[PDB]
Amino acid sequence: VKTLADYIHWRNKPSSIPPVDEYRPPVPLVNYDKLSTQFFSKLDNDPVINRVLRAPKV
Amino acid sequence: MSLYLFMLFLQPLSLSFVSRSFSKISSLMMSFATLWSAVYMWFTSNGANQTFYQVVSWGSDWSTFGVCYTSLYISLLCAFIFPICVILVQGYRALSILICIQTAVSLSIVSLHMLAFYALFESSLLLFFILIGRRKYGSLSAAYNISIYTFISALGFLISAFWLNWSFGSVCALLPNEEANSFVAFGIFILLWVKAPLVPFHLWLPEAHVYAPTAGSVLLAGVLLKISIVGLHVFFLPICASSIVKAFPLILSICLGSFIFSSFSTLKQIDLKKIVAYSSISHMAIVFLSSATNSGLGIQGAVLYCIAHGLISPGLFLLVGILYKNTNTKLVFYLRGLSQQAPVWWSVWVFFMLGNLAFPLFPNFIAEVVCLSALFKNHELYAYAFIFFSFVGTVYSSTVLGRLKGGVSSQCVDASRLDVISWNPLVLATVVTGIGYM
Amino acid sequence: AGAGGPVKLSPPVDKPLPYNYDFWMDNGIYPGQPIYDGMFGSMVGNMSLEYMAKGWLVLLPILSAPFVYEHCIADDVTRNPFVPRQYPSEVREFLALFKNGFVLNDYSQPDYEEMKRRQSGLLTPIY
Amino acid sequence: ASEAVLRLPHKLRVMRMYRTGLKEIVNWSYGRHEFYPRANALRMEFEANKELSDREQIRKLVLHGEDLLARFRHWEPTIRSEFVGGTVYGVWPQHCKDVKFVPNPAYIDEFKQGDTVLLY
Amino acid sequence: MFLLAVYFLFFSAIANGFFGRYLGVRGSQLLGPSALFLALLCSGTIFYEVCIQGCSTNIKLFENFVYSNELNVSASFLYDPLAATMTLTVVWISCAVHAYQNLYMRGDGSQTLFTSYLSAFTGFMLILVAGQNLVMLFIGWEGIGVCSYLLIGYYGSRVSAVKSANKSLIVNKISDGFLLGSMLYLWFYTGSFSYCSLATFQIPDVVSILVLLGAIGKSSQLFFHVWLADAMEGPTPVSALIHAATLVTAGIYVLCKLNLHSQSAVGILGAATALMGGLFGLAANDLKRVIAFSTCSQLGYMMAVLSTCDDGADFAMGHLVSHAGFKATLFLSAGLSIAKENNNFLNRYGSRQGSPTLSFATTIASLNLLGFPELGGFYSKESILNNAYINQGVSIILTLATFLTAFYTSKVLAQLYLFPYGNGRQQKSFDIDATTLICFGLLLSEMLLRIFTGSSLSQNMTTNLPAHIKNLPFWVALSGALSGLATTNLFSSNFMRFFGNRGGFDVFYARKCSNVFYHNAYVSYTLLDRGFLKLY
Amino acid sequence: HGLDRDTVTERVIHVAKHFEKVDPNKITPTATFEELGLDSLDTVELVMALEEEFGLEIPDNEADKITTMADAISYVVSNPLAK
Amino acid sequence: DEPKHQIPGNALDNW
Amino acid sequence: NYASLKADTSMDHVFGDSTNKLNYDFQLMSSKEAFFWNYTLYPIVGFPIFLYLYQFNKLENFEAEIAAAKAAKAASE
Ligand SMILES: CCCCCCCCCCCCCCCCCC(=O)OC[C@H](COP(=O)([O-])OCC(O)COP(=O)([O-])OC[C@@H](COC(=O)CCCCCCCCCCCCCCCCC)OC(=O)CCCCCCCCCCCCCCCCC)OC(=O)CCCCCCCCCCCCCCCCC
Ligand SMILES: CCCCCCCCCCCCCCCCCC(=O)O[C@@H](COC(=O)CCCCCCCCCCCCCCC)COP(=O)(O)OCC[N+](C)(C)C
Ligand SMILES: CCCCCCCCCCCCCCCCCC(=O)O[C@@H](COC(=O)CCCCCCCCCCCCCCC)COP(=O)(O)OCC[N+](C)(C)C
Ligand SMILES: CCCCCCCCCCCCCCCCCCCC(=O)O[C@H](COC(=O)CCCCCCCCCCCCCC)COP(=O)(O)OCCN
Ligand SMILES: CCCCCCCCCCCCCCCCCCCC(=O)O[C@H](COC(=O)CCCCCCCCCCCCCC)COP(=O)(O)OCCN
Ligand SMILES: CCCCCCCCCCCCCCCCCCCC(=O)O[C@H](COC(=O)CCCCCCCCCCCCCC)COP(=O)(O)OCCN
Ligand SMILES: CCCCCCCCCCCC(=O)SCCNC(=O)CCNC(=O)[C@H](O)C(C)(C)COP(=O)(O)O
Repeated sequence: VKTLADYIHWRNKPSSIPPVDEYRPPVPLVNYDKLSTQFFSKLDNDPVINRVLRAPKV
Repeated sequence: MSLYLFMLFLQPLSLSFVSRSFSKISSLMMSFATLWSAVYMWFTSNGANQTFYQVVSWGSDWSTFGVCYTSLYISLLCAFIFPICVILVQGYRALSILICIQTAVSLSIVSLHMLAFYALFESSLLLFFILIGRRKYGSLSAAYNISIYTFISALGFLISAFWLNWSFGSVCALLPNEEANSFVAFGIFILLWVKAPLVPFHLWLPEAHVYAPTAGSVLLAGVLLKISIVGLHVFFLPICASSIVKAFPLILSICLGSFIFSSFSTLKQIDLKKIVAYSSISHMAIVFLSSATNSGLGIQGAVLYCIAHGLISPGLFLLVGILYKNTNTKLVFYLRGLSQQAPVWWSVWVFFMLGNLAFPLFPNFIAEVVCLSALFKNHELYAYAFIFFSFVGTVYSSTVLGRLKGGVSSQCVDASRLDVISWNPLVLATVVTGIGYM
Repeated sequence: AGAGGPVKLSPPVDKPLPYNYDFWMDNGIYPGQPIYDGMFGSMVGNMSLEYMAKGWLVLLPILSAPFVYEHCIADDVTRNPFVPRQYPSEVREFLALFKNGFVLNDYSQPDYEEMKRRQSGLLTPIY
Repeated sequence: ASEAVLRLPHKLRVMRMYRTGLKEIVNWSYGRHEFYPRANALRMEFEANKELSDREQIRKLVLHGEDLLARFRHWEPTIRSEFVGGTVYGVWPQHCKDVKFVPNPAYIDEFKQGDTVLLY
Repeated sequence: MFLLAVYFLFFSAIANGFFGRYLGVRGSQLLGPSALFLALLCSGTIFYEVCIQGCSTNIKLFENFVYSNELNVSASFLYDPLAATMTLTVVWISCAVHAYQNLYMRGDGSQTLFTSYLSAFTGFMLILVAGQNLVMLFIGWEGIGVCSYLLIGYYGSRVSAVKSANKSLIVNKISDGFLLGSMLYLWFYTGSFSYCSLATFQIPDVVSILVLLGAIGKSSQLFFHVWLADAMEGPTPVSALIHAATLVTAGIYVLCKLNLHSQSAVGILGAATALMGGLFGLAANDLKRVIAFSTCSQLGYMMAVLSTCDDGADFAMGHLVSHAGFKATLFLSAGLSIAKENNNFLNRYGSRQGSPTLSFATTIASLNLLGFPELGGFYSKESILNNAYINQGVSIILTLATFLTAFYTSKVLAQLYLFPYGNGRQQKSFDIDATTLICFGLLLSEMLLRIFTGSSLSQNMTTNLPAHIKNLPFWVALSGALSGLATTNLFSSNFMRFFGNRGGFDVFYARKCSNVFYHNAYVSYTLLDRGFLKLY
Repeated sequence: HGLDRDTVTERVIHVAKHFEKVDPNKITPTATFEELGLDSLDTVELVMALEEEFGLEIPDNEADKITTMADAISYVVSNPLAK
Repeated sequence: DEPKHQIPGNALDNW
Repeated sequence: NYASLKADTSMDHVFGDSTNKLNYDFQLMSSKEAFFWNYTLYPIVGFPIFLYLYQFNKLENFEAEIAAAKAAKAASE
């Protein structure tokens, strides 16, 4: 059965598709940026850190 | 009153007989004469006449004109703000359209007959379609929006006026009539719902303001939005109070929702004119709610806040127009370094933006205090809701100011002598109202 | 030299802009910043929200331990080794009126129950 | 480690790790006196594994040192004031010339200044 | 005579900021300090007349400032003992800051506008303090808020400064909104805005919460302290005024003027803010940041003392007035150190030949902060700590905050002077004029006078405490100072990092609150007005 | 201030002398670090010492490209903030 | 050149 | 006409290159997360509303209990 529903221009698909390539603003570079998600970690008491920071006589 | 009405009828008349080269000078002199006549009307208005200061009739119920507290303030505001619009507009066609719009609006405020009110306010329908849809700088979409919204709301108001004229036999405000009908109340209300932008019927306003000339935007925000409060105080609350009390939870929901959604929408705006337009929509909600409470504190507060908006919004729209003339841009992203490049424009912009945020030395503060007091008189939660959400206005205004304030700019874009002359009356009026001469 | 220092200018946009580019604040100087720092991009100290929450979870109990004892575990009689300051009857009656007063905790007084109910007053105005 | 660091060759990666570790030593120190022993300790830490040739062990060392340098990033980097990230960077930026100033703005076609309504 | 001070400050503001083209840089270097000196003479007269001789005066400028139906308020000034004391302190600090700005801001393009903003800022503070009704206080509250927005963001080409100003403005908007709600509650159920008729023995909890929420904004307490640390972007004279007197003190002043606070809340919030601020200041490496966290801690002490006893209001105001002098001195000295060294980091400071006056003023201000016995800071802080013993929870936290305060203060003093030179071998110099010496003379004079004249009437009244309990604050301060000199490690790297990130309040706001705010705005606009309801 | 080549050269030479391995006579205004005897780790330390000497901050990409005495002097001379 | 609305579909298919 | 799209590399040596770009995708919060945070934050914002509702409920319940007891006492007696 033909109905208005068939010929109404329903908004089911985007008329305009945004350009894929997008501008990313320049930012100062942080060499090491991995986020720390663990409050208690073995890294804090690492042997390297103890020798480099905790141990040297000051 | 008679002098004011005569000057109003003379201003459109004068254009027909001018030289076509003296048009701007004659129009400015006529605008100042209309302002002086409004001052005379204020002088001849005795406070002893508590109900209506002056009523004049010229042979029929339609030609019944009169001034009350709301009418007096709005008429003085229109006469004060029209000279600025006149100087900002160039060309006989533009002058003719503007002068006809002003005459129709100023006659509507003082009208005391619903049918005459409709006849005068809606006469300026094609003129706005033509003005907002001008050849190069106008948008047909905005013109269609404003025109259709106005026609539908005013037609509903007209149907309600026809029923009141049939049932009571008269539609003049001076004759005391009361109605409990909800269809008639809704008919009168829908006009107020659309004219004073209230969500979801506010879409027409921003489009019209953005694509209108600076004179048009100044007139629209300054006084066209206020015409709703005259209709409420003069043509709705006297007859349809019962329906406003019956629907108060719904009225409050729609007004608060308008205030919230408009504030949130203002945050996504990148055009200065759209920012000012959405600020106006947010500000209209408090006025509408305060008047709907049907209390002394609310009616006075709503009128006062309306005057404060009618003094602060034209200033922002004028500064935005001046900036656009200097730079041909309204995008906040392109405009930077305005503090260093335009110290004089920037000072006035910051002052007006502070006024828009309802700071104490501005009329907005006193007006807001009174309106909030009226809401608190109704319920404490009503006041709290409005007070809390006011921070959203701060966020958008602060972000805009910060983006405009600093950066790198290679263009000196500052106001000329003409631009300072145009805002000086608005600055002085803002200061005077701020110090308490409301 | 406070004035006249060299600055780097942000490069002009050269690619299609993202829809939500309004989240970036750029005045024309090279280091642009988000509207709110930490909303996106590099996080200060490389600490995520999860790390901060775990810290607050470790800290909160230690900070709350002093307050919970006196407020909840302790009682008016046992909180302090003395009674509240003693006043003449005329002064005491007026002072007892204040909800935020310090004379309402006098257990020795024969009006203790009324004073205690006064202290735990109404949440909101009844009218 | 960020993508830019990862793309770098082995030699440049280790040079970067040493540089960053020295900067982080500076940031976490309370005075210049602390820096010297800590910097010597960092030098010895890198020198100890410099002669390793096993690629797998080298990768493990690099990855671990990168995780350590990521966790121990300071909230407040010690940056000179005049450089990006500094207090006096941008305070009063030097104005470039070639500024476009319009002289006598209100006197250019003074009578006809305003907006016009053009019609068809 | 009482009006004169406000007149002098507003005149100096209008002159420097509207007629600076005529006056010149030198003209502002004259009119500013001259006006502030005249205002100091007036404030001294006011202090003697009101505080010492118990003569409160009311000056009504005009009536019917707001006259809508029943609601009626007038512009009136009541100089009560609290107003006189605060007026004096504010004007003394502002006069010193104006003298300081003559040399500090010479290298700044708008010295006329800076001086204008400083004088308008001082005028609005005096309006807030001296107002007789709640509306006048609101006028002052907003005026200081706007002046802070215009002063923190003075460097417009720095995105950090503009963001810091936006942050201040938004936080202060939320606080003044809660205040407006509380003022509406108080007007509705008491009939007036004047503090005389405002008195209510029993107030519903809602009004108390609204008052507290309003106060915690200006007096940066927990959850509302984000703006204070950021406010370091502004020039050093601004930081001295805001932190020492104009902004942080307003919240305490409001709480003390109208005693609607609840004991349970103020004590916990204060003690928490004291501890958190001290912990945040431990991690901080910027000189100006550490002094800001110290301000937060001291504010926590003042808020906490209100809960302890009836005299808590007097003790709080006494601490507030004692704190303004030393804290102002700390900021002005920090600014001079930064200017002389071109450095903001504690690591690069060290022993270097300088002016005796500045080094002494820094030492004495630090000692007052630390709690050194027989000093103005000591008496005002012991009055709080000794009287807080009754509240076991508040006392323990406040003692821990005293320890942390001593540790960071001693560490800062060691780093700035005792430590060897840490900056580079480059030519740096800032020569100090006689105006700066006058400014430090004024601050030292305030510090000395405070010892002789005292801060509260009940300052030396006996607190019936065992000797061991009365003298414990001293032992805790000494222990912290000794631990700070040794520059020992107190916390693990996980906690040091946590404290450096200030508890992650701002990371929470950015990730969750800001994202929710902009999603609500996206739904409100993109999805609805410009999506569903927009024609093709 | 645009610092002259002669001053920059003398100070870079002064800084380079501090390495124990380097012979005080091999360091010349135009000498590679390899000939001087510096390793990769040594080059990082030298660049950092240059950072202390002229009170500047060298971006890491440029610092990587510094490997000879000549290019360092050129870079410092080019920089307008070098002190 | 000015920004213009994207037309869905190919030219010849629409025609 | 339009501004130049060519950048200035004069200060690239002094202040670093512009090669490094932002990692943000420029997209907003997920719908599921937003629903939770809106329905969590908004109640916190409306703290007075809940206080008023609580007190009003307590008052009405007390009044109803009083009336019930009054009725009971007025029936037998
Ligand atoms: C006794 C002693 C003597 C003392 C004097 C006292 C005498 C009293 C009155 C005598 C004054 C003369 C009357 C003027 C007649 C001609 C006016 C005219 O043509 O207008 C444009 C004309 C400008 O001519 P133009 O620039 O040379 O070019 C026009 C070309 O012909 C064509 O140009 P175009 O093709 O490019 O068209 C462009 C068009 C853009 O296109 C449009 O916008 C079309 C829009 C349609 C109409 C607009 C709808 C809204 C109008 C609202 C009414 C305005 C007043 C608002 C007050 C509310 C009233 C309820 O823009 C315009 O034309 C102007 C825009 C605004 C003007 C519209 C107002 C005119 C309404 C009707 C005019 C009367 C004609 C009657 C014809 C008589 C025989 C043929 O005149 C004007 O200066 C502006 C209009 C002045 C309006 C006053 C006229 C009264 C109308 C109000 C109605 C109230 C009832 C009447 C009672 C009046 C008192 C008793
Ligand atoms: C580009 C600008 C360059 C030029 C700058 C201009 C400088 C302007 C100077 C600022 C003016 C400050 C004065 C504020 C008081 C306003 C004066 C006033 O309104 O006159 C009053 C008289 O009152 C006075 O004169 C006040 C004394 C003014 C000076 C006294 C001390 C000056 C210190 C300033 C502090 C004022 C705080 C007031 C805050 C509201 C009118 O008396 P009434 O008959 O009662 O009027 C009715 C009241 N109502 C307005 C509400 C309708
Ligand atoms: C209450 C009784 C007396 C009232 C006196 C109030 C004190 C003086 C008020 C003077 C007029 C009030 C508002 C002036 C216009 C607002 C603009 C402004 O204040 O500053 C302008 C420019 O300032 C002016 O030219 C006029 C200022 C003259 C005096 C201003 C004193 C401080 C303003 C008081 C705040 C108004 C209170 C409103 C709310 C209570 C913009 O400055 P910036 O955005 O910071 O940029 C400047 C460039 N730079 C980056 C280098 C900083
Ligand atoms: C017993 C009856 C039972 C119910 C039956 C209802 C059946 C239909 C009722 C609808 C009546 C509403 C009339 C408005 C129709 C919408 C506007 C037409 C859409 C449109 O395309 O207009 C274009 C611009 O309009 C615009 O830009 C306007 C935008 C939308 C206007 C918003 C409508 C006003 C507010 C709506 C309600 C407000 C309160 C309601 C009480 C101009 O198109 P074109 O000139 O290029 O022509 C070329 C042909 N396509
Ligand atoms: C769903 C939320 C409602 C949206 C409105 C929100 C706020 C609007 C309030 C406006 C204030 C005054 C308007 C008076 C009533 C309008 C709407 C009130 C709510 C309503 O619809 O009540 C209905 C009665 O109203 C009526 O019978 C008339 C309804 C309006 C008619 C619609 C179009 C009329 C246009 C006529 C043009 C002029 C005609 C003049 C002859 C049914 O409520 P109920 O009492 O039956 O309760 C039975 C439920 N269990
Ligand atoms: C002394 C008085 C108290 C002062 C402050 C006390 C604050 C205590 C509240 C934190 C303690 C309970 C935290 C909830 C348990 C969560 C445990 C792990 C957290 C987690 O896994 O997800 C996080 C949720 O954020 C969150 O955890 C946010 C929940 C916080 C509730 C709101 C309370 C206000 C917090 C203000 C300061 C707290 C800062 C740190 C929370 C990060 O989520 P994600 O971004 O990684 O998700 C990915 C984006 N798709
Ligand atoms: C604040 C806390 C401080 C943070 C400390 C964290 C730092 C982690 C320390 C541990 C990291 C390592 O060991 S990373 C060391 C990884 N080991 C290797 O790469 C072995 C192969 N060696 C080579 O390729 C070259 O010798 C080379 C080394 C490149 C030099 O080149 P030159 O021959 O030309 O000098």
